[PDB]
Formats: sequence, C-alpha cells, structure tokens
Amino acid sequence: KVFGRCELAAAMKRHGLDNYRGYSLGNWVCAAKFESNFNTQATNRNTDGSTDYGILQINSRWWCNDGRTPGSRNLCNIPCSALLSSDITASVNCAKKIVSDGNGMNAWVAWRNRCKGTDVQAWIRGCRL
Repeated sequence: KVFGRCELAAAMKRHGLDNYRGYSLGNWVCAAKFESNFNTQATNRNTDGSTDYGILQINSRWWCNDGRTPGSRNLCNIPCSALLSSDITASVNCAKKIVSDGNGMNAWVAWRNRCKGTDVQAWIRGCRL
C-alpha cells in the first residue's frame, strides 16, 4: 500500500510514535518519506546479502528473518514479510525496538541527512490529527 502523508501521520499517531523516545511525530513521517516514499512494499538489496523491508526499510541482518541473509539475527522476532503489510503494526513495533537499542533514530541515514534538525512539523501540517 502507498500512504498519503497525512494518512500515515494519523496511523503513526494511533500507534504511539508521537514523541516516542523523544522523537516528535514529524520525524517518523519524514523518515518514512525518504526511506520508502511511504510504500509498504519497498524492498532493497544490499551488498552484504541483506535486504531492507517496508515503510521504514528495516534490515534483515539484525531485525527480521527472510531465510536468505547468511548468519543474521531476527531481533524483532518476525518474518521480514510481516514488514510488507498494509497494516504498519509490525513495522512500528519493530522500529520502537530499534530506537530503544541505544542509537535513537540514527539507524536511518536518510533521517539523519534529511530530517534531523529541520522543521519536522511541516510533515504533519494540513493533516487533521
């Protein structure tokens, strides 16, 4: 599924991402925009054999199991396919765990380059939340 910006903002808000671990809603919407362009089915092969999955491009080397990333870890305890759903529950739950594993939102380079420090409220303006 491909979400419109405000549609995603509402879903993320309902799932408790607003100010989660210190990151306001816009940060999450912005991250989604630059990682997958709001597409739940985005996948991306990496040189090391891993693949990034879903709306937040969660990696199979540590977080989910896809059966094809030799010597990886499944820390979200989830098949990577659960991350390609229309229902972002699986993606959101796993992202909450990644952000808690020390790093903050630094796991997403696109967030660090395109969102961090900017006016993130722009991503939620015009939406009725």
